[PDB]
Amino acid sequence: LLDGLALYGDPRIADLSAAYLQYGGNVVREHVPPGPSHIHRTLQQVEST
Amino acid sequence: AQRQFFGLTYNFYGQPAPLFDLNDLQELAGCYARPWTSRFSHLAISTGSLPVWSARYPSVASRNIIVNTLLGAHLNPFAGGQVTSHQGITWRDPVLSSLAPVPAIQPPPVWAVAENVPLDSNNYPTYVLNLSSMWPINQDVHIMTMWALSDQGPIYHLEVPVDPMPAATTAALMAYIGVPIAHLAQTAYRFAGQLPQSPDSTMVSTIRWLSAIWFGSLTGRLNRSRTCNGFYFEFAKPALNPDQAVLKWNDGARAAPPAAAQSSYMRCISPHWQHQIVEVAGALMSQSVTAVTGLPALIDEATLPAWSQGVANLTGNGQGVVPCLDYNPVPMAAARHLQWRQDGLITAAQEAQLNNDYTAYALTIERHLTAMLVANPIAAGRMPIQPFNAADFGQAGQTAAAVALAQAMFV
Amino acid sequence: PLRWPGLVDPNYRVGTNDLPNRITLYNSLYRYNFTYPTLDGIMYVRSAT
Amino acid sequence: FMAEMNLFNVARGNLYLVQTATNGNWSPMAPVAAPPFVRGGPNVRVVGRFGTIVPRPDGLEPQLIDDGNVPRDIAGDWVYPSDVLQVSVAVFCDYVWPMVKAGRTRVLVELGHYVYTLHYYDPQISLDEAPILEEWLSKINPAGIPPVP
Amino acid sequence: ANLIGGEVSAMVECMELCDALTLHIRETYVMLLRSMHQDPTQIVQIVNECANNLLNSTIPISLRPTILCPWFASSEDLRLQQVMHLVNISSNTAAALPL
Amino acid sequence: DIITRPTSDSIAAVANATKPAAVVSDPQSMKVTPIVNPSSYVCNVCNARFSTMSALSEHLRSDHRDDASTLLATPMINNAIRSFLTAWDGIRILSPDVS
Repeated sequence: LLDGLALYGDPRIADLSAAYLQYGGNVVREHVPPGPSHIHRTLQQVEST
Repeated sequence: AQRQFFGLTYNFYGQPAPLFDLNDLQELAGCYARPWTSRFSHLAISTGSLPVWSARYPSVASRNIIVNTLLGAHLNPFAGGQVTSHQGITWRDPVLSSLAPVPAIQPPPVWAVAENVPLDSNNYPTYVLNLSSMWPINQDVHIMTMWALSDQGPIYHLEVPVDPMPAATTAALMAYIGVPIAHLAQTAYRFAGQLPQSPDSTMVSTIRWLSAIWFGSLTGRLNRSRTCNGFYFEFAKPALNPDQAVLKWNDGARAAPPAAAQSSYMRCISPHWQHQIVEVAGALMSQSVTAVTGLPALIDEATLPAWSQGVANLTGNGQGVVPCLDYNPVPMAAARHLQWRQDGLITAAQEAQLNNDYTAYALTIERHLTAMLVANPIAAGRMPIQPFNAADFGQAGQTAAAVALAQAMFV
Repeated sequence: PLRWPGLVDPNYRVGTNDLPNRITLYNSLYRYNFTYPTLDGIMYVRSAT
Repeated sequence: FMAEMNLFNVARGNLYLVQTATNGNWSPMAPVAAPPFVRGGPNVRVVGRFGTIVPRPDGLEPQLIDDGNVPRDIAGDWVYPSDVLQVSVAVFCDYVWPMVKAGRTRVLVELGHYVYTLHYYDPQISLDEAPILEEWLSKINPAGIPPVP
Repeated sequence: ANLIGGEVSAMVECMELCDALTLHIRETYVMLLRSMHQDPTQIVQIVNECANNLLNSTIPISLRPTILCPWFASSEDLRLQQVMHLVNISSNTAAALPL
Repeated sequence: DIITRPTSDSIAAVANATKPAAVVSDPQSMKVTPIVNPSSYVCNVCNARFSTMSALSEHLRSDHRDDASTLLATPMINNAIRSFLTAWDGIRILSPDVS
């Protein structure tokens, strides 16, 4: 489900992104910011209280 | 709960008698020969998205129109205090469960034909006694009145308070994420239909907000970049599924509440509504709220047709008289697209395309209706669709004021 | 009484609460009765011509 | 051959299906009156290319999808291209055919040429042609069809 | 009583022994599910489009007030899911062959 | 019960004398087959064929029950698709897994 983030690389993630490099030096990068979560909101509420 | 209501019957368009026949009275979609709580029975079970219509019910509004005309001939108890019969047909019982041929024992007096008769529930005392079982009559009569008052499209009411949306309503609202508007209207109709409800209620306030939210999204003022309270209505491309607008919740920005309380009456000023589902859904949904809570205030007579001038408990021209705005869908769509590009959801090139698509789509609606009218002349005896003139498709109405209200409403 | 506003307060709105500061024990809520449909369908193939 | 195909048990033109209860003479292979509801006539509907049907709730009877991709009322006059029939004989046998037997609708089957077959009967005793047709329908499939009886 | 499915209501509003915090969690979970809700009527169009209009289909369904079909997912979720696939594969790229 | 004093014999004899048959064997019969086929029964929502009215009644009494049946929690939740029917040959396809 999420293992690759822990098993390989640095887990300190910020915002995932994938890209490909063209020989002409141009870089095409596609960000994938997550959509509106719901559990995160209530979790932050739980922490606050 | 509300214990009294008022109403008004339809107006004959020069014809001498109410415009329906016995077969119409025999082919209602609900229980046999009863008009109550039947305005959605023809689509309780559905498949696909195609609108449902037939040879003698050729428009989405046709069935409701027929039902309204049908009721006009049998609502005498709320005017004359007595049950009557018309063409040998009357109610089974004083509770008005359903219609049936007159029995040959104690035939009730024959109804005298008339139009636009004002209605008052207090003329029929048994209604108060049997309120728990006669409740759906309240909703349907109110709905009929809200349509009878207009020559061009059903009238309904909008309002937004100065306070933010109360928490209790938010709890109820979330049950309806991702459901299209038509389904919501069906649910709203069922709610106010079965049992009596107090005007104060979480559910009542919930639906009222829904009506406001949808209008805000209809103008494009409310969108995924500017939500009411996280809520807004999503839209599909008009070139396909032009009506499958659904409710969405989002974590984005919220519009600030208005400076003062806003409220107005609304109407569609063009015949397009007769075959466009969303207009019917929005109108019925708003009317459902007014049905349980009654009319907040009298309606302005100024822009209404002749027979609607000065109805006792309905229309007026005094001080506490809420004005009524009207609009045309096509310019409304143009405004909605303009809001989207201003808010940056789309580029101007798309906005030009969307207007072309919608105008083409609207043209088919006009072309369908105008051809359907000549197929069902009103002089035949029944009025499946409301008459109109070709120029009525081009009227802009008060559309500019309408979008101005929404901008003043959600800010 | 601070933990029971929804029970002993005449000025208690429905559904309100001061969650970030303290926890109340008696509250109003919605209980749901959702339905979970299943689909059976018929598919038609296009004619030859 | 194109002028004498009948001698090879091959017929030309379309096929009609109308409930007719005659008492006198009958001559299906040489009609005398002009056929009704020729294609393109008033209130004549042609089926959609899928031959699909749609149900309706609470009393409303089903509707059929025409070429214009619009549900239409079953009663009346209808035109079936043979191919649509070959892929939708079941729904036809279940919804349209009973209405035909009730005499509330008329169907024109479009098929340029076909093999026919005859069945003679005594005009004196009673008879009902429906079972023969119902059998003939039962043997149609997407592959092929039996000769017209 | 509201939205009576013949005998029983679709949802009720009651007050009972209940702590706000747990209630807050439960409500959000409902909001999550409803966010996944899909209108069933659109399925037939989804099928017809996915079939490149080679198939035409009908799926009748009754429309009750409370009805849940948690089948929808936004493009963002799928795009994120795709990226997640690359990450989990990263240690052994050869694992993608079975696709 | 209620008394049933038998009538006089002569009246009975006269009545019994005049009793034409109800049905006769007449070649000419203008016979007419039933409008609806009575040999098979189809489920109007899933088009499952059946041999008797009883069997069809039970099938809809099980497979097409829209009841809000249980106030207790449902033991299971099914997937979206249960089955499909191919019209062109009347073959029903079952989802490899609906549960």
